Order: sequence, then C-alpha cells, then structure tokens
Amino acid sequence: PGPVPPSTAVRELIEELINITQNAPLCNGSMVWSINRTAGMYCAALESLINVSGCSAIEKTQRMLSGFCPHKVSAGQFSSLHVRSSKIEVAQFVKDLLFHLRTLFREGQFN
Amino acid sequence: QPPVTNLSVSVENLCTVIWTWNPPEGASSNCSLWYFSHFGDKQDKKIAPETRRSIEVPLNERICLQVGSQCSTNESEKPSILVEKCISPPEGDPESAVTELQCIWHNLSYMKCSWLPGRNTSPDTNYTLYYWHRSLEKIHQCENIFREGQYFGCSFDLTKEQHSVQIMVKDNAGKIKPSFNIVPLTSRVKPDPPHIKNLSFHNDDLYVQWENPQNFISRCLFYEVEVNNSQTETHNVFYVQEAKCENPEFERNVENTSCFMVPGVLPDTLNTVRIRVKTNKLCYEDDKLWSNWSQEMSIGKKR
Amino acid sequence: MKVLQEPTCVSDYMSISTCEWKMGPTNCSTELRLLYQLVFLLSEAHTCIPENNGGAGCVCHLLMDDVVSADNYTLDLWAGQQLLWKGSFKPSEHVKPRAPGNLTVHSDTLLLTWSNPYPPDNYLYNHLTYAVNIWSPADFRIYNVTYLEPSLRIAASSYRARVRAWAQCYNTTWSEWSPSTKW
Ligand SMILES: *[C@@H]1O[C@H](CO)[C@@H](O)[C@H](O)[C@H]1NC(C)=O
Ligand SMILES: *[C@@H]1O[C@H](CO)[C@@H](O)[C@H](O)[C@H]1NC(C)=O
Repeated sequence: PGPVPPSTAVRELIEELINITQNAPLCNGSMVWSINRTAGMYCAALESLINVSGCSAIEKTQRMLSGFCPHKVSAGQFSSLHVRSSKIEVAQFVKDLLFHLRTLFREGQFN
Repeated sequence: QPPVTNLSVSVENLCTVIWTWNPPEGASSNCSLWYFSHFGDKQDKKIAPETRRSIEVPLNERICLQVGSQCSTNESEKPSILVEKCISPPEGDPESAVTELQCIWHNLSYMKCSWLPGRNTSPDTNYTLYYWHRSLEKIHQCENIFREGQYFGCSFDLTKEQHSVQIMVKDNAGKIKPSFNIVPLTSRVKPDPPHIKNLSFHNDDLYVQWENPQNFISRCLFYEVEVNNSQTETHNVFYVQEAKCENPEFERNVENTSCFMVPGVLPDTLNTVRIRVKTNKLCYEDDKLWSNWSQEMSIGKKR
Repeated sequence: MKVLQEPTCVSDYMSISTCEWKMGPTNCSTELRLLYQLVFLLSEAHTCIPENNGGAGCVCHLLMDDVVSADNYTLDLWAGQQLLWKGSFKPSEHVKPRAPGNLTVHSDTLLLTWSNPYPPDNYLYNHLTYAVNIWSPADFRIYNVTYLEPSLRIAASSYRARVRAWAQCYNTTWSEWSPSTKW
C-alpha cells in the first residue's frame, strides 16, 4: 500500500470518510478511476481523487492522502502509473476506500 | 454510438443480479468501446469496457439498468443512445412479504435471523430461510429454525473484495413473496460479553481490568463501563473510546486485557462493576449492537 | 537583525497555529513578516503579522480552515525584504489542544461539569483526555478522565478546581488550565 501510516492518521482518514457518507449525491456525481489492488493504493487513491476539481467535501480527504503518499501527486497521473479498469462515482470510491482501510485497521499494519 | 445488443438479465445465487450485453452492430473500428451504465435516476454510474455488470441488491423492488456505449472515458462524452433492461421482484401475494427481517452475526460464529409474518399470510405457510456467501459451493437452507414469540426465525453457523451474505426468506409452496436481505461481513456483529479479571483501588481511583472476546482485538471495540453502588443508590455509566493498561502496579500482566480507571470511588462502600462491548466504526461498519453485559464483579466494604 | 531562536510553532488542531521565536531587540510587527503556505498543490501563500513577546522576542498567529494529520506548512520569516529564516511545520506533530471551559461545581454528591472546547466536526471531539485539579495548597488530589462525558463525581471526603485536556493519540502537550472555580 505504501509507507507505514501512523495510527492517528488512519483513524482520522477513516473517520473522515464516514463523515462524508452521511447525508444529496457526493461531489454531484463526479466520476473517478477505481482501485484494483492494495499494493499501491495509497498513491492510487490520491492520483484518482486529485482529478476532482470543484468538490469541497472531498478536499479534506485529498489532503489526508498526501501524507500517505511518498512522492508528489498532481492532476492527470493515474492513467500512466496504473491500469485503467473502470470509472465510478466518488461516493462509491469513498466506500471502497473505507472498506480497504477498515480491513487494514483490523490487520494492524499502521505503525 | 449505436445501441448495445442483447441486453438481458439473470439472477445468480440469491441477490446477484447480472446484466449482460453485446457490442453495437454499428461500430467504429477506430474506437476503444467503453460502456456507460447507470440505474434509475442516474444512480450508481459506472464506465467500464466489460460487457457485463453485476450487483448485490435485495430484489424487493423493480430496478433497471441503462447501458450506453462510448469511445472515450471523459465526463463530457454522453451517449446519444441508451438501452434499458429492467428486472422485477418474483411473483407472490401482495401483502405476504415477511416484515422486519433482520440478521445479526453473533461473535463471528453464527448468524441468527428473525422476521414477522406478512399481513396477508396463510396459516399453513412454512417459512424457509436460505443463505449464501462466496466461500459456499451452493445455496444452503438453514434448518435450525426457532420461534421467539410471534417472531419466526432461523440461525445458521458462519465463521470468518467486499463480500456479503445473502439471505432469502421464502415458502417452498411458492405462495408468498420472497423477502431478501444483504448482510456485509463487516456489519451486524454482536460480540460476546467480556470477562472482568480484576478490580484494584488507588486512593479514590478504581482500576477495572477485563478481557475482550477471543475473536475481537482491543482497538476494534468501543467500551462501556457500569458501576453500581449500593449505599449511595447510584447507577453510574461510562463510555470509553479505547482502554489500555497504564499503571502496572494495579494491573495483571495478561497481554489480552484492557484497562479503565474510574475516579472518585471509595472502598468504604460496595461497588459492583459490569462491562459492555460493541464494535467501532474503525474496524467494522456498525456500532449499534452492544454485547450482553459481563458477569458482575464486586469490590469494597459489604453491608 | 539576526535570528537567535528558530520559530517554535504549536497548533490547537483547529483554525489556529501559534508560532513563537526569539531574535537584538526589534519591532517584529513593523519589520518582520511570516509567510506560510500548505504543501498541498495549488499553493496559496499567507502573510502573518507577528506580535511582540518582549526583548528580542516575537510571536505569530497562523490561521487555518481545517487541520488534518498529513498537513505540512512551509515557513518563511521575511526580514524586511530579505529572507531571515526558512523552514517547515507540521501541526499534527506539535499539537496543543485548546483549554476546556464552563466548569461548574455541583447536590447529592459532589459533581463537576465542564464543556468540550471542540465542535462535533473536529477530530479531538472524541479523543480528549481530561485532568481535574481540586485544591484548597498541597491538599490537592488529581483526577484522570478518560471517558467521553466531561463529568466528575466524587464524595465530600474552601476548595478550588481546574480542568485541562490532552489528546492521547497525538502525544500532545497539556492544554492551558481552565479558569478556576472556587467553592
Ligand atoms: C514538509 O515539507 C518539506 C518540503 O516539502 C519537507 O522538507 C519536510 O520534511 C516536510 N515535513 C515537515 C515535518 O516539515
Ligand atoms: C493521569 O494521566 C497522566 C497522563 O498520562 C499521567 O501522567 C498521570 O500519572 C495520571 N494520574 C493518575 C492519578 O492516573
């Protein structure tokens, strides 16, 4: 997935993703590339969500993923570094990301 | 650009609805065909090159999938032609659907389901619960039925990307409407009651040390500590996010134990302590189900 | 003219981040400007006008909208027109929670009730550990609160109480002491 995340950083990101899914469509139905593997999803999630321009609700989430990714991430990098499988809504993207984090939290990969 | 071909439907397992189609006859050989598919009211949109889409949905309502073909993956690219194939819930009497169908995964060991009869229900009807998950070879029929009052039920064993358990309640006579329920493996979990190991005092501070269930780790559980006093007629209650062992002086060295300290408690009176445990949103999807209260453990001067 | 002490910044994990450093004697409010910006893309710098501590000492208050653990701030202390000190800052690494308040004493049993200084939206709203100091001076008995509800119930067995908070997971420093309550 990436560098070993602090326990607080994971719990914070998890808590933020849950806070988002409590409501109105997320980011007005904007669509992003989905994630296939957990081998490098920490940068893949950021590289995918960074292509969202006008959504304010995902802004805090985008700032959290920056600390989980070692290198710098800009808009339009996902297609080159990852396999383009399918594009989904941000709401579905967050739910899938939340599931991957909750699984990681049980396994206790953090710290 | 042209419409897709042979957009049909089928149902695998219990709630796995699968749409399958074929590439458009009208075709541009210079085009990588991506398919834009969504449900009613622009719900659950997805752009994929696959000619099939399968979801897990309780077939209690008629839902339809619209399919459009694209050459680009851009948002601006909107298909002019879309084909929509709908699927309706199975036939059955109008108000025969069983109500309040719930399923709770007990301590990651067994799933217990319960429901109530429908308004329009024949007296001679016999309920039958079917379940399925990815690990199973085929659809299984839960035989361990139970009846808690006016509630009908059935409990089956269930031991431990995103996969869920499908539940269908249907009569073998085929007279009543089959009811469905999808239960994610990370939700509807009710742990076992914890076990209190020791109670220790430090001045007016009471250190409570217990042990969580074997199938649950410390950080995945939200805690509730109850302290009942006899002399002061007090029924206190504390809610704890996470409980770790801090002071080894008043705690055992068992490494699976969690510790919580209750301030302002006197040994002058008898204090009874119970511990309740639920899952948090950090490890599981739901934090609504509390486990049963732990066995009482008392400390202090008796009456 | 020359920076003696490098800026020591602390955050309350909500909207505010206090920076503090020590300089000979100067007017930081007039000469010194503290420029800070988030490392997050689409960079937008922010200018801060530092207050004065006293005797070659200045203190600057940084303003944020929201604070997450991954947030990293590059600092630029501009001395007039020439950069004096350059560095960075991570709010989560140096957190100092804002003090709790509205502490009210009591009456079947002696009870203390204070308020969580953070909103439900904040992350510390469920991760704050409290500590109540009840004295009359060495007669004090400190109580540790690690549960959610900000309540403290003790028995009677001329006093003054005070409350401070501490975020367990972020390994923060203790918050400043709340305005005491005599009874
Ligand atoms: C913040 O970013 C700067 C430059 O991008 C880097 O040198 C520094 O290590 C980062 N972290 C902290 C804690 O300053
Ligand atoms: C309360 O918690 C603080 C912080 O860990 C610790 O230094 C102190 O010893 C504790 N005191 C008591 C009485 O538990």
